[PDB]
Amino acid sequence: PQLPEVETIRRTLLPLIVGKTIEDVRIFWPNIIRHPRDSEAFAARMIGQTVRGLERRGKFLKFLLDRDALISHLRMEGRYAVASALEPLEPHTHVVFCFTDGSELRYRDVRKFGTMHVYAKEEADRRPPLAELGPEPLSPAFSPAVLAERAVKTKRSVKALLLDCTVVAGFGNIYVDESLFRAGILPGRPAASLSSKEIERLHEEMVATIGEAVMHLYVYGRQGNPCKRCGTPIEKTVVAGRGTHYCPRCQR
DNA sequence: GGTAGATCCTGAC
DNA sequence: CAGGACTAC
Ligand SMILES: [Zn+2]
Repeated sequence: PQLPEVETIRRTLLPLIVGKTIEDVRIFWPNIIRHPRDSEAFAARMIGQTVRGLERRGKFLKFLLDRDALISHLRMEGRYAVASALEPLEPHTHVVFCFTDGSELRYRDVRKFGTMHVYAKEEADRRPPLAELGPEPLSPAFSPAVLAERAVKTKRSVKALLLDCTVVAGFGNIYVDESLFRAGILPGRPAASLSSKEIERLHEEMVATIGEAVMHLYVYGRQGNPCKRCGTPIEKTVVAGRGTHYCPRCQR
Protein backbone atom coordinates (compact mmCIF):
# COMPACT_ATOMS: atom_id res chain seq x y z
CA PRO A 1 0.00 0.00 0.00
CA GLN A 2 1.09 3.58 -0.70
CA LEU A 3 0.83 6.63 1.56
CA PRO A 4 -2.84 7.33 0.76
CA GLU A 5 -3.72 3.69 1.47
CA VAL A 6 -1.72 3.75 4.71
CA GLU A 7 -3.59 6.85 5.83
CA THR A 8 -6.85 5.02 5.13
CA ILE A 9 -5.60 2.06 7.16
CA ARG A 10 -4.68 4.34 10.05
CA ARG A 11 -8.13 5.95 9.99
CA THR A 12 -10.11 2.72 9.71
CA LEU A 13 -8.00 0.49 11.96
CA LEU A 14 -7.91 2.81 15.00
CA PRO A 15 -11.52 2.40 16.19
CA LEU A 16 -11.18 -1.37 15.76
CA ILE A 17 -8.31 -1.65 18.25
CA VAL A 18 -8.34 1.43 20.48
CA GLY A 19 -8.81 0.59 24.16
CA LYS A 20 -8.00 -3.10 23.68
CA THR A 21 -5.38 -4.77 25.89
CA ILE A 22 -2.76 -7.17 24.52
CA GLU A 23 -2.80 -10.61 26.14
CA ASP A 24 -0.45 -12.41 23.76
CA VAL A 25 1.76 -11.80 20.74
CA ARG A 26 2.37 -14.68 18.35
CA ILE A 27 5.13 -14.59 15.75
CA PHE A 28 5.37 -17.04 12.87
CA TRP A 29 8.12 -15.28 10.92
CA PRO A 30 10.62 -13.72 13.38
CA ASN A 31 12.53 -11.86 10.65
CA ILE A 32 9.69 -9.32 10.51
CA ILE A 33 10.70 -8.25 14.03
CA ARG A 34 13.56 -5.76 13.79
CA HIS A 35 13.67 -4.39 17.35
CA PRO A 36 14.09 -5.73 19.88
CA ARG A 37 16.16 -8.10 17.74
CA ASP A 38 14.88 -11.01 19.82
CA SER A 39 11.28 -11.74 18.79
CA GLU A 40 10.61 -13.21 22.24
CA ALA A 41 11.48 -9.86 23.86
CA PHE A 42 9.26 -8.09 21.33
CA ALA A 43 6.32 -10.30 22.28
CA ALA A 44 6.93 -10.20 26.05
CA ARG A 45 7.12 -6.42 26.38
CA MET A 46 3.84 -5.79 24.55
CA ILE A 47 1.76 -8.07 26.76
CA GLY A 48 -0.40 -6.14 29.22
CA GLN A 49 -0.30 -2.90 27.23
CA THR A 50 -3.44 -1.22 25.91
CA VAL A 51 -3.73 0.38 22.47
CA ARG A 52 -4.14 4.14 22.93
CA GLY A 53 -3.66 5.55 19.44
CA LEU A 54 -2.56 5.09 15.84
CA GLU A 55 -0.57 7.64 13.86
CA ARG A 56 1.11 7.71 10.46
CA ARG A 57 4.49 9.00 9.35
CA GLY A 58 5.24 8.55 5.67
CA LYS A 59 4.24 4.96 4.96
CA PHE A 60 4.93 3.91 8.57
CA LEU A 61 2.13 3.20 11.02
CA LYS A 62 2.82 4.10 14.64
CA PHE A 63 0.73 2.13 17.14
CA LEU A 64 0.72 3.98 20.46
CA LEU A 65 0.41 1.76 23.53
CA ASP A 66 0.73 2.51 27.25
CA ARG A 67 4.52 2.65 27.40
CA ASP A 68 5.71 1.56 23.96
CA ALA A 69 5.16 2.47 20.33
CA LEU A 70 4.96 -0.17 17.61
CA ILE A 71 6.38 1.09 14.31
CA SER A 72 5.12 -0.95 11.35
CA HIS A 73 5.83 -0.83 7.60
CA LEU A 74 3.78 -2.99 5.22
CA ARG A 75 6.03 -2.57 2.17
CA MET A 76 4.43 -3.90 -1.02
CA GLU A 77 1.72 -6.28 0.15
CA GLY A 78 1.48 -6.15 3.95
CA ARG A 79 -2.05 -6.05 5.38
CA TYR A 80 -3.70 -5.71 8.80
CA ALA A 81 -7.05 -7.21 9.79
CA VAL A 82 -9.04 -7.45 13.02
CA ALA A 83 -10.86 -10.74 13.60
CA SER A 84 -11.91 -13.39 16.10
CA ALA A 85 -9.37 -15.69 17.76
CA LEU A 86 -11.91 -18.49 17.22
CA GLU A 87 -11.55 -18.42 13.43
CA PRO A 88 -8.74 -19.93 11.32
CA LEU A 89 -5.97 -17.52 10.32
CA GLU A 90 -5.75 -16.46 6.68
CA PRO A 91 -2.76 -17.63 4.61
CA HIS A 92 0.56 -15.80 5.06
CA THR A 93 -0.23 -14.53 8.56
CA HIS A 94 3.10 -13.75 10.21
CA VAL A 95 2.32 -11.78 13.38
CA VAL A 96 -0.80 -11.79 15.55
CA PHE A 97 -1.63 -9.50 18.45
CA CYS A 98 -4.17 -11.20 20.72
CA PHE A 99 -6.45 -8.96 22.81
CA THR A 100 -8.16 -9.80 26.11
CA ASP A 101 -11.57 -9.53 24.42
CA GLY A 102 -10.90 -12.53 22.20
CA SER A 103 -10.22 -10.42 19.11
CA GLU A 104 -6.91 -10.22 17.23
CA LEU A 105 -4.92 -7.78 15.14
CA ARG A 106 -3.38 -9.87 12.38
CA TYR A 107 -0.51 -8.99 10.07
CA ARG A 108 -0.36 -10.79 6.72
CA ASP A 109 2.31 -10.42 4.05
CA VAL A 110 2.78 -12.90 1.20
CA ARG A 111 6.19 -11.36 0.45
CA LYS A 112 7.35 -11.10 4.09
CA PHE A 113 9.00 -7.73 3.40
CA GLY A 114 7.23 -5.84 6.18
CA THR A 115 9.01 -4.68 9.32
CA MET A 116 8.16 -4.02 12.98
CA HIS A 117 10.11 -2.02 15.58
CA VAL A 118 9.05 -1.49 19.20
CA TYR A 119 10.54 1.20 21.48
CA ALA A 120 9.47 3.21 24.49
CA LYS A 121 7.22 5.89 22.97
CA GLU A 122 9.62 8.75 23.75
CA GLU A 123 12.40 7.00 21.81
CA ALA A 124 10.50 6.01 18.67
CA ASP A 125 11.06 9.27 16.78
CA ARG A 126 14.83 9.29 17.37
CA ARG A 127 15.42 5.65 16.40
CA PRO A 128 15.09 3.64 13.18
CA PRO A 129 13.09 3.51 11.09
CA LEU A 130 11.56 6.92 11.89
CA ALA A 131 14.79 8.80 12.54
CA GLU A 132 15.87 10.90 9.54
CA LEU A 133 12.43 10.57 7.93
CA GLY A 134 11.77 13.65 5.81
CA PRO A 135 8.72 15.93 6.13
CA GLU A 136 5.20 14.87 5.19
CA PRO A 137 4.54 15.73 1.53
CA LEU A 138 1.26 17.42 2.51
CA SER A 139 2.77 19.57 5.27
CA PRO A 140 4.22 23.11 5.18
CA ALA A 141 7.51 21.47 6.19
CA PHE A 142 7.75 20.14 2.64
CA SER A 143 8.20 23.28 0.56
CA PRO A 144 9.65 24.18 -2.85
CA ALA A 145 12.53 25.74 -0.90
CA VAL A 146 13.28 22.49 0.92
CA LEU A 147 13.07 20.52 -2.33
CA ALA A 148 15.32 23.02 -4.12
CA GLU A 149 17.90 22.77 -1.33
CA ARG A 150 18.18 18.99 -1.65
CA ALA A 151 18.15 19.15 -5.45
CA VAL A 152 21.12 21.52 -5.78
CA LYS A 153 23.35 19.55 -3.41
CA THR A 154 23.13 16.17 -5.16
CA LYS A 155 24.38 14.54 -8.36
CA ARG A 156 21.54 12.00 -8.44
CA SER A 157 18.55 12.01 -10.79
CA VAL A 158 15.36 13.84 -9.83
CA LYS A 159 13.57 10.49 -9.51
CA ALA A 160 16.23 9.15 -7.14
CA LEU A 161 15.80 12.33 -5.11
CA LEU A 162 12.02 11.97 -4.74
CA LEU A 163 12.36 8.31 -3.76
CA ASP A 164 14.67 9.31 -0.90
CA CYS A 165 12.75 8.99 2.38
CA THR A 166 15.03 11.63 3.95
CA VAL A 167 13.89 14.17 1.34
CA VAL A 168 10.15 13.58 1.64
CA ALA A 169 8.21 10.99 3.65
CA GLY A 170 6.77 7.98 1.85
CA PHE A 171 6.55 9.17 -1.76
CA GLY A 172 6.17 5.91 -3.66
CA ASN A 173 7.32 4.89 -7.13
CA ILE A 174 3.87 5.33 -8.67
CA TYR A 175 3.49 8.88 -7.38
CA VAL A 176 7.04 9.82 -8.38
CA ASP A 177 6.37 8.82 -12.00
CA GLU A 178 2.92 10.43 -12.05
CA SER A 179 4.16 13.66 -10.46
CA LEU A 180 7.10 13.92 -12.87
CA PHE A 181 4.79 13.44 -15.84
CA ARG A 182 2.35 16.06 -14.56
CA ALA A 183 5.26 18.46 -14.01
CA GLY A 184 6.65 17.73 -17.48
CA ILE A 185 10.04 16.60 -16.20
CA LEU A 186 12.04 13.56 -17.35
CA PRO A 187 12.77 11.15 -14.45
CA GLY A 188 16.39 10.76 -15.53
CA ARG A 189 17.11 14.49 -15.36
CA PRO A 190 19.86 15.35 -12.88
CA ALA A 191 18.14 16.80 -9.82
CA ALA A 192 20.51 19.78 -9.97
CA SER A 193 19.54 20.56 -13.57
CA LEU A 194 16.03 21.60 -12.52
CA SER A 195 15.27 25.32 -12.73
CA SER A 196 13.50 27.20 -9.95
CA LYS A 197 10.41 27.08 -12.16
CA GLU A 198 10.69 23.31 -12.56
CA ILE A 199 11.19 22.84 -8.81
CA GLU A 200 8.11 24.96 -8.13
CA ARG A 201 6.04 23.02 -10.67
CA LEU A 202 7.27 19.66 -9.37
CA HIS A 203 6.42 20.47 -5.75
CA GLU A 204 3.00 21.64 -6.91
CA GLU A 205 2.34 18.39 -8.77
CA MET A 206 3.70 16.21 -5.96
CA VAL A 207 1.26 17.80 -3.51
CA ALA A 208 -1.63 17.66 -5.98
CA THR A 209 -1.04 14.03 -6.96
CA ILE A 210 -0.66 12.61 -3.45
CA GLY A 211 -3.28 15.02 -2.10
CA GLU A 212 -5.86 13.89 -4.65
CA ALA A 213 -5.14 10.25 -3.81
CA VAL A 214 -5.76 10.67 -0.08
CA MET A 215 -9.18 12.03 -1.03
CA HIS A 216 -6.61 7.43 -13.34
CA LEU A 217 -2.91 7.10 -14.17
CA TYR A 218 -0.99 8.94 -16.89
CA VAL A 219 2.17 6.85 -17.15
CA TYR A 220 2.59 4.25 -14.41
CA GLY A 221 2.17 0.76 -15.88
CA ARG A 222 1.00 2.26 -19.17
CA GLN A 223 4.09 1.48 -21.25
CA GLY A 224 3.32 0.85 -24.92
CA ASN A 225 0.01 2.67 -24.60
CA PRO A 226 -0.76 6.18 -25.94
CA CYS A 227 -0.08 9.13 -23.66
CA LYS A 228 -3.42 10.53 -22.50
CA ARG A 229 -2.23 14.07 -23.25
CA CYS A 230 -0.34 13.76 -26.55
CA GLY A 231 -0.88 10.20 -27.82
CA THR A 232 2.84 9.35 -27.85
CA PRO A 233 3.54 5.79 -26.67
CA ILE A 234 4.49 5.72 -22.99
CA GLU A 235 7.94 4.25 -22.45
CA LYS A 236 9.44 2.27 -19.58
CA THR A 237 13.06 2.12 -18.45
CA VAL A 238 15.03 1.66 -15.24
CA VAL A 239 16.00 4.70 -13.17
CA ALA A 240 17.45 4.40 -9.67
CA GLY A 241 16.85 0.65 -9.91
CA ARG A 242 13.10 1.15 -10.27
CA GLY A 243 10.62 0.60 -13.07
CA THR A 244 10.27 4.05 -14.57
CA HIS A 245 7.46 5.20 -16.85
CA TYR A 246 7.34 8.44 -18.82
CA CYS A 247 6.17 10.21 -21.96
CA PRO A 248 9.14 11.27 -24.12
CA ARG A 249 7.13 14.17 -25.58
CA CYS A 250 5.40 15.70 -22.54
CA GLN A 251 8.46 15.32 -20.32
CA ARG A 252 11.80 17.04 -20.91
C1' DG B 1 29.83 12.17 4.07
C1' DG B 2 27.45 11.08 -0.34
C1' DT B 3 26.03 7.22 -3.29
C1' DA B 4 25.77 2.72 -5.24
C1' DG B 5 25.09 -1.88 -3.78
C1' DA B 6 23.43 -5.86 -1.03
C1' DT B 7 19.36 -7.03 1.68
C1' DC B 8 15.05 -9.71 2.07
C1' DC B 9 10.91 -13.06 -0.43
C1' DT B 10 8.07 -15.12 -3.55
C1' DG B 11 4.34 -14.88 -7.29
C1' DA B 12 4.80 -14.09 -11.90
C1' DC B 13 6.58 -14.23 -16.57
C1' DC C 1 13.51 -10.05 -11.30
C1' DA C 2 10.83 -5.87 -9.07
C1' DG C 3 9.72 -3.77 -4.59
C1' DG C 4 11.15 0.10 0.26
C1' DA C 5 14.18 1.33 3.21
C1' DC C 6 22.53 -1.21 6.57
C1' DT C 7 27.41 -1.89 4.60
C1' DA C 8 31.11 -0.26 2.13
C1' DC C 9 33.37 2.12 -1.87
ZN1 LIG D 1 2.61 12.91 -23.72
